[PDB]
Amino acid sequence: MSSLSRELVFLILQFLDEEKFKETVHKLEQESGFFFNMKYFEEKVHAGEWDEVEKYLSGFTKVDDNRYSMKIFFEIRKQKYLEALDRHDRAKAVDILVKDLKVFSTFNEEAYKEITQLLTLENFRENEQASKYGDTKSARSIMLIELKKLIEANPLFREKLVFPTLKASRLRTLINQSANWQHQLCKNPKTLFTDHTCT
Amino acid sequence: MSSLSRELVFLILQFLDEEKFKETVHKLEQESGFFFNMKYFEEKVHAGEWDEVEKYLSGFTKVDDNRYSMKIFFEIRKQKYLEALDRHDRAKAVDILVKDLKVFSTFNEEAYKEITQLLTLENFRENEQASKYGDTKSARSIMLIELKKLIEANPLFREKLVFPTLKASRLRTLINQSANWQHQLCKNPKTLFTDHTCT
Amino acid sequence: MSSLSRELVFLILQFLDEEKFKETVHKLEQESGFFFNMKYFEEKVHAGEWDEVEKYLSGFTKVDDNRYSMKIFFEIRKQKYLEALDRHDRAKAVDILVKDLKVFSTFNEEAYKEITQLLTLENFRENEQASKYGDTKSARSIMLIELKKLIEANPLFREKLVFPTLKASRLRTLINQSANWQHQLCKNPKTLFTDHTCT
Amino acid sequence: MSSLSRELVFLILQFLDEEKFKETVHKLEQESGFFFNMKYFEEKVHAGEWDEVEKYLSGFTKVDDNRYSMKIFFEIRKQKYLEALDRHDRAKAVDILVKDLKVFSTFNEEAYKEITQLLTLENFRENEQASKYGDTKSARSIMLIELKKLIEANPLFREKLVFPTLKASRLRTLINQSANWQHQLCKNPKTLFTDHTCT
Ligand SMILES: [Zn+2]
Ligand SMILES: [Zn+2]
Ligand SMILES: [Zn+2]
Ligand SMILES: [Zn+2]
Repeated sequence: MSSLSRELVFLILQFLDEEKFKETVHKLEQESGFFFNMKYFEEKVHAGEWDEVEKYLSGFTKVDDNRYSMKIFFEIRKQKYLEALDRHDRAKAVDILVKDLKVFSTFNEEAYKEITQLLTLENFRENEQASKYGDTKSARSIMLIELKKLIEANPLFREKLVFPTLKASRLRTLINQSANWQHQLCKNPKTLFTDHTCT
Repeated sequence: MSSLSRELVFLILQFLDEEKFKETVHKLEQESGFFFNMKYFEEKVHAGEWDEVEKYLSGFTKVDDNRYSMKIFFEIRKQKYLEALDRHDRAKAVDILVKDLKVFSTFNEEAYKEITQLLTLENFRENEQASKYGDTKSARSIMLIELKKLIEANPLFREKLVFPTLKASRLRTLINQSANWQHQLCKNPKTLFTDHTCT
Repeated sequence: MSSLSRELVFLILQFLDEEKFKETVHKLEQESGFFFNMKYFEEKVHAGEWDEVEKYLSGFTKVDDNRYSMKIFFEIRKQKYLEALDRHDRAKAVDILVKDLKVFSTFNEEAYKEITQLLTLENFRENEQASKYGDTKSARSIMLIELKKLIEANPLFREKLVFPTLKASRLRTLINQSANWQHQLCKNPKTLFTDHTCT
Repeated sequence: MSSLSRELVFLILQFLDEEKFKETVHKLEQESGFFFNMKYFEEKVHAGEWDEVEKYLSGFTKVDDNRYSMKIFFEIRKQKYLEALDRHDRAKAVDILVKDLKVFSTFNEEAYKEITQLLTLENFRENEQASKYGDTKSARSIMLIELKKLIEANPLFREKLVFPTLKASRLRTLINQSANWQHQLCKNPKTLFTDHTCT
């Protein structure tokens, strides 16, 4: 992709936001990977929308890309696990443990064991290391603080956290400039689909 | 929204497709509601991606908007129900029946009863009216044929089924026209974010 | 089985009751089929122990033995079904409907349909015929009244509802009589396993 | 209970067996606790009827009565757990782990952890200590061999493993002796419920 084409994506991101095509905005952010929307990410973490959180992240990094990315996915999936335990859904917890968390076992065998053993407690706060889990809301906020620091320090997000400053409706402005150009060819002085003409 | 702004969405739809931002394309189709992609819809129906099918439809119509829309959602949810029965998941079938299909009971009480009673059969092909359900693949294709006819006849889709014919990369062309205009102001004759200048 | 052997079972039923071998009592009642314990049956119905209720009944009658027996099992399984609905366990309800209640469909097609359709209600008291279901406790008591009348009128229970009047510990008394007989052979005048002897 | 009354139970156990009241036999064995039927226990272990196995055992010992009893229940519940894993029912396995196996954690913390961690394997034979689990049939037979040795060495089963040798139908014989005694009072020389008389 050209630098031109990349900039055009940013102009479109701005346009879509101004037109309040909100889901389209975040899909384009994700598929192009040119811009990671922190506020959007924070929103989804607070709402516990873990599926969308990972889907969004997937446009920017894989779990094993580097150590920051690994800890990011580990923290998210671990919170997902603990929340399952908290609602007494041990069936879901084990599912999460095997499908989402097992990839981390290689990197730290004994931590995975420690986390596995939480399954068998009446309340996993009986483990002193997990006695710090307060409620869902507070534990998400605490974790989010850590997630932000990991993302901001993650080299794969290096130039993707600040939106280019531009004047409002920059795309619309360029379009109007093209219309003026189309007219600056016409003697004797419609649509965007085909050029404007005069006799 | 202006006719200008609407046309700009179409230019963006073309650009996104050319850049192979496929999910963004269909999200913009859905959120703007300006264009319904039949081929995309066919693909998702054949794949049995019922959640995405309804989500996509939701940008164009509600279940109770008119009779065509009602039959469209009824046919989709009924196929979803029958497929649940076919894999012997009666728990899921009842869920579908109560959550997705019950809204249709008012409009036809006895058909809903008929469909409900399929739950109790060893094989719902024991009902002669449903003896026509062959396998999943063939039943999806048959239904799709009907879905297309309902959509094409649905007044809410009237001008949304044919993409405007335009030359490739129309957005990119307008952008280049703006660049030429920015230069047609410069004595003595960079970026898209701010205007190009010469001394 | 002889009339002797049958009477011996009754003597054993009395002994087991006196020794408070309560589960053994009801197992012997069931396996021999000589006596149906109404009070025990009432207890299990009030407690909603449907599995044991049917197991106990199974020693005395099959579901299709006659019309009384059929209505007895129908009423029990229908209550089991309604209770599942009441606790919002539609998965269990459908299971009951297909496994336990379907055998009754042949005998009354439209009643089974009526009962099936209760699945789809938010509250099955929306059906006027089932608007009479109050709470679990009261509905069990009402049904029990009907179950008793069906059992008492059921020809297969004809001579099995009243325990033979006998003096307490009749078995123990006969045993002591045998011991006296064993001694009424001994010059010159231990265990039950072998005869008592004197030199 | 007298030694008389205890012997009478054995006479009844014999009678019930001779009359093929099989479930009553094992219920009386269990409730009286006077005799533990090894062959019956073997049968139920081979059939994997774990609920009935524990119910039967419950008449003779509690899990924490002594070390033999503890190992007996541990081995049974562990096999139940492994079988759940084998059929890929991790939901059931966790249930067993928390409800049935947790009581053993106090006595051996690290073995319980080891067993817990089997949940997360694709195949729990990946653990070298559990690489010995062959198939269900063979693992039940192996375990049964150990269960027998534990039961035979368990002081609570000391005099409960061998049935008293007696002649067939000993109860029936004593009954006939009582009938003869009832007649050895009659000038001038029916039922078991009341004494036999002549004018
Ligand atoms: Zn012009
Ligand atoms: Zn210039
Ligand atoms: Zn004597
Ligand atoms: Zn006599």
